[PDB]
Amino acid sequence: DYIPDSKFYKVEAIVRPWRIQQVSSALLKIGIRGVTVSDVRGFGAQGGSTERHGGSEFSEDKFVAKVKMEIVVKKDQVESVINTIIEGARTGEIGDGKIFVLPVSDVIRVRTGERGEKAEKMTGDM
Amino acid sequence: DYIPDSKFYKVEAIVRPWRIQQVSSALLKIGIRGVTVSDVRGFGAQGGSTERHGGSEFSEDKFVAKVKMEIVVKKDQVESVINTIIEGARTGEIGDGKIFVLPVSDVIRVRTGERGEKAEKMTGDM
Amino acid sequence: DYIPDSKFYKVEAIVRPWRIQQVSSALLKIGIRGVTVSDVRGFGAQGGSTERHGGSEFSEDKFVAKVKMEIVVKKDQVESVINTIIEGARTGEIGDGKIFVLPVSDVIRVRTGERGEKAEKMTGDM
Amino acid sequence: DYRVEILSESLPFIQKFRGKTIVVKYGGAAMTSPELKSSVVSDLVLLACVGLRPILVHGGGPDINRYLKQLNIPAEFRDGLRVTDATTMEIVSMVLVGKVNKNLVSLINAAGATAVGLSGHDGRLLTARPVPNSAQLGFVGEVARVDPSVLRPLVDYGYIPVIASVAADDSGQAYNINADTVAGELAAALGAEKLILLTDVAGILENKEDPSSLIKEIDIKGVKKMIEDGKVAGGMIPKVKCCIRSLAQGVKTASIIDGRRQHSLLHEIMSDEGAGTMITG
Amino acid sequence: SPDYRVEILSESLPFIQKFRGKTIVVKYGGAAMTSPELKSSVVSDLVLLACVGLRPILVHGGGPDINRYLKQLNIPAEFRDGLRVTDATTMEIVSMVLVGKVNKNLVSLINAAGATAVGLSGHDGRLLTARPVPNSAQLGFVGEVARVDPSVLRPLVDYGYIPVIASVAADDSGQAYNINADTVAGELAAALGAEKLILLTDVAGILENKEDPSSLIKEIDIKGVKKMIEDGKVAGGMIPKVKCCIRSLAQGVKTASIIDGRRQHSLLHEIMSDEGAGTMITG
Amino acid sequence: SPDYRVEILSESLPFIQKFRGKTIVVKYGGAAMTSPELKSSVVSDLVLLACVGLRPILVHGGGPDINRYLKQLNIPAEFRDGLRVTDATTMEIVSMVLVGKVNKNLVSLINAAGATAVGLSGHDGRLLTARPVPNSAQLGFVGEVARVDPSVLRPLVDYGYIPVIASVAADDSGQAYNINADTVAGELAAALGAEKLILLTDVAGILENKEDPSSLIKEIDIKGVKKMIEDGKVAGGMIPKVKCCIRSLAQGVKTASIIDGRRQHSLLHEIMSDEGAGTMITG
Amino acid sequence: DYRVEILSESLPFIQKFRGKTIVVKYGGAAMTSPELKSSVVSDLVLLACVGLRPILVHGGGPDINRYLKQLNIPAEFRDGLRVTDATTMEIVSMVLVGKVNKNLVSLINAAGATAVGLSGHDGRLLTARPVPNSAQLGFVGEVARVDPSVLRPLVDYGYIPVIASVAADDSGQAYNINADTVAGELAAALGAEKLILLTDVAGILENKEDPSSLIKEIDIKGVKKMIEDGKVAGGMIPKVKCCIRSLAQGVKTASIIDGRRQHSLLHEIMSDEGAGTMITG
Ligand SMILES: Nc1ncnc2c1ncn2[C@@H]1O[C@H](COP(=O)(O)OP(=O)(O)OP(=O)(O)O)[C@@H](O)[C@H]1O
Ligand SMILES: Nc1ncnc2c1ncn2[C@@H]1O[C@H](COP(=O)(O)OP(=O)(O)OP(=O)(O)O)[C@@H](O)[C@H]1O
Ligand SMILES: Nc1ncnc2c1ncn2[C@@H]1O[C@H](COP(=O)(O)OP(=O)(O)OP(=O)(O)O)[C@@H](O)[C@H]1O
Ligand SMILES: Nc1ncnc2c1ncn2[C@@H]1O[C@H](COP(=O)(O)OP(=O)(O)O)[C@@H](O)[C@H]1O
Ligand SMILES: Nc1ncnc2c1ncn2[C@@H]1O[C@H](COP(=O)(O)OP(=O)(O)O)[C@@H](O)[C@H]1O
Ligand SMILES: Nc1ncnc2c1ncn2[C@@H]1O[C@H](COP(=O)(O)OP(=O)(O)O)[C@@H](O)[C@H]1O
Ligand SMILES: Nc1ncnc2c1ncn2[C@@H]1O[C@H](COP(=O)(O)OP(=O)(O)O)[C@@H](O)[C@H]1O
Ligand SMILES: CC(=O)N[C@@H](CCC(=O)O)C(=O)O
Ligand SMILES: CC(=O)N[C@@H](CCC(=O)O)C(=O)O
Ligand SMILES: CC(=O)N[C@@H](CCC(=O)O)C(=O)O
Ligand SMILES: CC(=O)N[C@@H](CCC(=O)O)C(=O)O
Ligand SMILES: NC(=[NH2+])NCCC[C@H](N)C(=O)O
Ligand SMILES: NC(=[NH2+])NCCC[C@H](N)C(=O)O
Ligand SMILES: NC(=[NH2+])NCCC[C@H](N)C(=O)O
Ligand SMILES: NC(=[NH2+])NCCC[C@H](N)C(=O)O
Ligand SMILES: [Mg+2]
Ligand SMILES: [Mg+2]
Ligand SMILES: [Mg+2]
Ligand SMILES: [Mg+2]
Ligand SMILES: [Mg+2]
Repeated sequence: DYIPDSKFYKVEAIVRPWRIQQVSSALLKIGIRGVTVSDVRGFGAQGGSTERHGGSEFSEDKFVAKVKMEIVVKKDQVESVINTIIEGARTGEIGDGKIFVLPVSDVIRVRTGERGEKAEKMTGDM
Repeated sequence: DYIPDSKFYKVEAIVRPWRIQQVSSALLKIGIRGVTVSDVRGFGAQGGSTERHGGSEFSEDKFVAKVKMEIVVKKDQVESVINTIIEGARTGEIGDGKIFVLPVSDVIRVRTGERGEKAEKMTGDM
Repeated sequence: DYIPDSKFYKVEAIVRPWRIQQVSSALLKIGIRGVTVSDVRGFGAQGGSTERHGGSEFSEDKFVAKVKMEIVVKKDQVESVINTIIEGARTGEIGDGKIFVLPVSDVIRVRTGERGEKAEKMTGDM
Repeated sequence: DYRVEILSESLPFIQKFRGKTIVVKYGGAAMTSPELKSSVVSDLVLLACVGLRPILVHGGGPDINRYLKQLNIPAEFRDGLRVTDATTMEIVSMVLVGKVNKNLVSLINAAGATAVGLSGHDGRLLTARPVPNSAQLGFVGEVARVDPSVLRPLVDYGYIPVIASVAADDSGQAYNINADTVAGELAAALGAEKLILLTDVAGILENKEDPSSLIKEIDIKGVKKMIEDGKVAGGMIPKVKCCIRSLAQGVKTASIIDGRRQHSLLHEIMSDEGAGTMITG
Repeated sequence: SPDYRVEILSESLPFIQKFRGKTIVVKYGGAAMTSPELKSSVVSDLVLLACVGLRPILVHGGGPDINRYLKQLNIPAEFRDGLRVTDATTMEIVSMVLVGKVNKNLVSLINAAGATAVGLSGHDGRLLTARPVPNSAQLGFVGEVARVDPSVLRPLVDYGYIPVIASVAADDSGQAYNINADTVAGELAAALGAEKLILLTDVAGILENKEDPSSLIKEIDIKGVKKMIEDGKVAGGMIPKVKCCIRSLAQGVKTASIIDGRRQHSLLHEIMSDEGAGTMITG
Repeated sequence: SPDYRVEILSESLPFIQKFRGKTIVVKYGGAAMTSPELKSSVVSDLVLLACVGLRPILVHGGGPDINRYLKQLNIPAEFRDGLRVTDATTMEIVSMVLVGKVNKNLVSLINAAGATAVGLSGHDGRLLTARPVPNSAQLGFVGEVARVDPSVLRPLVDYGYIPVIASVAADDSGQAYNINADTVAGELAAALGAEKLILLTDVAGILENKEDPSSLIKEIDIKGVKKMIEDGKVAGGMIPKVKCCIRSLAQGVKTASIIDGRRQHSLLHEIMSDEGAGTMITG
Repeated sequence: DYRVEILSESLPFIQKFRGKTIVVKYGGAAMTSPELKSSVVSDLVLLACVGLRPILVHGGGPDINRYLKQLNIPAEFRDGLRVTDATTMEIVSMVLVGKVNKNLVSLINAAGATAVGLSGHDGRLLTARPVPNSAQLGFVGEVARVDPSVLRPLVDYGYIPVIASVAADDSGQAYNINADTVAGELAAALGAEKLILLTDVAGILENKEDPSSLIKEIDIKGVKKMIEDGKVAGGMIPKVKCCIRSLAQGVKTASIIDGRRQHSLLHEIMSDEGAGTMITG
């Protein structure tokens, strides 16, 4: 089990910007219907590694454009989200992305006021 | 109680962009004096539902502009934040927003180095 | 210990935009090699306090440009990150920033599929 | 010399919405009366000259009905919406675009401004999709998307847009769209300050009967309760729903006003009282 | 074979680059719009010219479309030297058919063909200002072109929209006039300093003999066409057609052609080959 | 009644659209600035003209404001044919009063009225280059306009700022000169190809008789005003006032008016009505 | 021919800050001396011609004092700030804007460049609010906001801005603002590379007495400690505080330099040593 135990988790994926459409499409296929994205900058500088973006080289300190995906789901569907993101986003090149999993204590739909499981459920996911 | 127990929680609200001023104003009124917002894109596609933005229709996979609000507070004031956001942001239409609640283990003010409760407290909240 | 106990934590720092290069450089020096930043707006309105940005005054409700830094690390290196950010970002003026610490249940590298400690480790941090 | 001291007093009212977009739906008794018609035109032109950015959206029911009965294919309406087969659709587009649209454009051109008349087809301004009751209604459309691109340079050149409420789906089939709907969704697309609907009543009434119970100002939550409680009915329900729909999308105010009143448009914008009901977001 | 088709595409290169960036006014005559397949074929040719680097402006007519509605509504129709006698009732109908049916039909077809069109009448942006003809007592609300203001077309073309022009307009007092679509196309070509004016109609071109479709005159000058009018060889709707070529050529338009809109891809045959596809008039 | 007031607003339409987009140079005379209420009333009229689609440029004077400071500082004052005799000490004081008091007062009033102004002297952006007058030995540092460079005004007007112009400038060597505010307003109107020059002062307009405020000449031509100067009917500060109309009209400015700045909304009465509010001079 | 080999050697110094904005506050002994005055003007013009984007901000105390005593309303100062009632305010604006500002602008115009002189009123460049000690000081202001909009096209056209330190609040009341404050806050608004203050001392001294203990370079944390320890005092405390204030807002460097030195501005920018104290962010 995920060590801080919780009813919900947020899957936070920082990936290449041009892969967002494909990952979103694939997530939709397995019933993931709530997704948030935003433009970010980052670096993930392992060892001496050099990353390519816009035909240019980026080492250590130098920032590279990325997109952050945020998906909030029940504990049980967390693995499917991670795997779906990996398949959709992976190129095999340095700089493919990092995923984080964070505990979420509650979910609330603004329109209705539904809390918890009812708020997380989208009426078309199987 | 919120299941992962914590001294602080982050209230994360993804809402319509044109409602930010009103929610911020209302939060200020009940003593919420620290707020972070950023521009995001998202979809929340329930069932066959269609969402309206810019006079246009958005179904499933198609991204819609939103704003993400982040408010970090003590456990006890979490309910007041959620409720204040809902009242300020709700229109009654599809796409009104989702709120998430996440545990926060610590808060630190950069200027002073104050940790925990002292760092969370803003000298004008009653 | 950080009250919600976890193998990893996300250090989330909202600071002045012109300090990002210096904080990033200093973090790189102590072996912090994974960093995400994004443009945000915020207010931190203590008491009657007035904040200066772009030569102008900002009180309460009025939003000010900031940058959000996100660094995910092992529990033990959390203090070094916080301290390094504070030294790099502090001016001594109102509006220097807030730092939040959140539990992270897992880390995954997209390129390889490495989970947990292997995914968090960057081959050049001592 | 009283004419200029009045002009001077309207200064703060003129300044308030300078550079702001305003979407006006013209129909009803304001259409059928030549005197009211020239007042609307006047008011539009004045607003344009005074620094506002008005857009006129029209319907034109009575004119359509006349030609349909000339052709022995008389009108059929279900809950305020016209049953529109392929033959009716052709006549609808003929009247709305070829008669009404160009009539308004020429009247504006003669009033010392310059208008450009467009349908949803032009510059792909609108794309339609079949309405939920399309099985009964035929080629009646909802707005699937708005592309306001074409309006950008026209407004920059100082032309007044005049919009006819027909459009096509993506395959090229023409659809008949409710003008209130077009006005509301167009306002949402432009991030308009105001949506203004001209109707045949004083505004929104507390009691369906007496016109002295007119509500001046109310919010989304307010009128949504008025629908549920049954205090508002009939043809006024679709109007309010279009107002809510565009308000929810970021339009600041939506007004339902009395088209029967001379210069109602100017009254709505240039006075604190208004000319009907203002609904706020 | 695929190997042969591709080299034929590349053989069109010198023809594509010859009038690159040039304004061409294409008038699509009502008489040519005999089939839905031919309508979408003609807009295909027009769209192709835009994508290939030319600047086509579409003007259209709609005589037979109008005539059909006059029949249905029980209104008598009359023409004199190719111009419709237009009373007040007929004016209204002319405007509704041309702007509300034909214009939006063509705009709609262009939007479905991978381009975007904007449909305008003379009213719109004050593109055209009309004026009554001398013989108003006989013709009624038939107009001449008093002014062209091409201003509204500049931002539309700058944005990549193909304009589609209907031939009704008003005088300065706001009275509506019916202008023959040939006359409009010719004056618009002059206003835009167009390289070419090309008129699609329902015959091979100008015929020496109306009865004989093989008496096609392949090319002719201003002197020659003026003589055909005086000798009576040119009659009916071909008079305004021929007259709009004379007037636009005199105002600096380089060539004018009259061609068969019912022949498949005739617009392309006219521009993209040395033979052309009908009659070319030159100065 | 509210029903009547709104229709009166809409009655101003033809008057609003008549000079839409036209440049109007408005000179606000020192003698007219007799009250704080009248100062903010005049900027109200000026702001109204901008919001309504005209392009007003404000030039101002400040004779009485200067005179008050000369009195306080114990400096003798003298005028000859409406021009201030200006020694070195007086120049400094002229510049400080006109630029530092009056200019910023008006700029400040405009900013508080829902518009934004930018105040400039002839120095700024090299808007004006001065030159000594022939009778320097008598007048001292009194200048004529040698050059106008309107360049700095282009981006300011493009951004929607109302310029407010003070009438001091330097020659090319950097020596400061006092230029009469009428002269400046007239040469600026010529430089901008202005439709109108309108001068607000402390009398009804040009009077046939100085003593009799009912001898208002409602309109007059260049021949007529030249005669009034020669006959001595025009004297004192009215000489440069009348002369700046002659000079600007000769350079293509279409009309010039002299009106009473102390009458409420007189600027509006002059532009937005057939009668006007004083004297109009034409070519 | 030594003049051109020197010119050639200054190339890397000229290239370094090309396109960068530089905010220079002119006052003190650099004002009172005609020789130093023309050197500052020269230096400004050279910087502009060489590709930098300089902005000049001035005060002008001595000139104000002279007219105040001519008018029998002599100066009153509290902790370096002038007590400014309504009468004094009028004289302050008269001198700073009508004498000093236009003097500098004309000198620049005669030096072969072109200047535009502005106060805080012009284009609403500054909005003031009452200073914390306003009860004692009257119409003395802090900068409530900067709107740098008007400077954008002026700099694009190649004009040199020259700024007088008066402005109004939102109601239209004029305020007297400290020129150092205006320079610092203006630098913050423009995201300026540098803030440069001309003073009557060598820079920041380790010991208040001897001018040989001049600190070349120090950071925010460094000088903030120097204030607390009392190593810096008097009129130098407000100066350092304005430097910190703009540094904290993103200005890269802030220099306090010796205005008594010929060509001090050029020395500060065109040499590695500088002309006083550089404070870094
Ligand atoms: N520890 C971290 N904290 C915060 N953000 C991170 C972290 N690690 C990576 N990121 C974000 O993820 C982005 C892309 O992943 P990245 O390539 O850096 O991972 P990596 O561990 O270096 O794997 P790889 O060896 O495939 O490059 C970075 O640019 C950064 O924005
Ligand atoms: N499970 C989720 N994970 C991440 N982001 C989400 C999730 N659900 C919603 N969001 C964000 O919130 C936004 C708006 O809320 P949304 O309308 O999608 O909620 P909903 O559950 O569909 O409720 P409604 O039925 O009122 O539409 C989305 O566009 C998306 O950015
Ligand atoms: N409680 C909070 N929740 C979310 N975001 C916050 C919170 N507090 C501060 N922030 C973000 O951090 C930014 C800058 O820190 P800020 O100056 O507001 O902290 P502060 O507590 O007011 O300390 P100081 O007294 O130094 O100003 C804010 O503009 C806001 O974006
Ligand atoms: N509360 C109400 N206030 C005003 N009108 C109402 C209300 N309830 C029902 N109605 C009816 O709704 C109708 C809406 O006008 P409608 O005829 O649809 O306008 P149009 O013909 O211009 O589209 C009115 O004629 C009115 O009789
Ligand atoms: N010499 C001629 N050559 C060809 N066509 C002619 C000639 N004289 C008259 N016509 C007639 O002119 C018609 C074309 O004009 P018109 O009927 O107005 O069609 P359009 O819609 O193209 O204007 C032809 O169909 C033909 O009947
Ligand atoms: N014929 C005349 N008609 C009107 N005013 C005249 C005439 N001749 C001289 N004047 C004088 O000229 C004055 C206006 O000029 P001036 O005093 O310079 O005021 P301003 O500040 O408007 O320049 C009037 O107040 C009046 O005393
Ligand atoms: N450490 C220090 N270094 C330099 N000057 C100091 C220091 N401490 C105090 N001072 C004093 O602060 C004053 C600051 O100059 P000031 O007269 O305010 O300049 P200005 O008149 O140009 O505003 C100096 O005159 C100096 O005597
Ligand atoms: C569907 C429908 O009723 N469309 C309308 C358009 C006119 C209007 O909205 O005023 C119609 O009468 O046919
Ligand atoms: C005057 C006149 O002949 N108008 C034409 C216009 C249409 C066309 O030319 O095809 C008509 O038929 O009514
Ligand atoms: C030379 C001259 O007369 N200058 C004027 C300028 C001010 C004004 O015209 O009102 C003066 O009074 O000093
Ligand atoms: C408040 C205050 O002292 N303002 C100054 C402005 C001059 C300056 O800053 O140099 C003054 O002397 O009045
Ligand atoms: N209830 C109303 N009709 N209110 C109208 C408000 C009028 C105001 N001048 C505006 O247009 O915003
Ligand atoms: N008889 C003709 N139609 N000749 C057409 C000439 C063809 C040539 N490509 C052109 O447009 O210029
Ligand atoms: N005697 C006069 N002042 N006549 C003024 C004519 C008024 C007219 N509206 C104008 O400015 O052109
Ligand atoms: N302590 C100093 N004054 N240093 C000045 C540094 C000089 C350098 N050329 C610059 O302007 O950035
Ligand atoms: Mg990496
Ligand atoms: Mg949703
Ligand atoms: Mg704060
Ligand atoms: Mg014909
Ligand atoms: Mg005078």
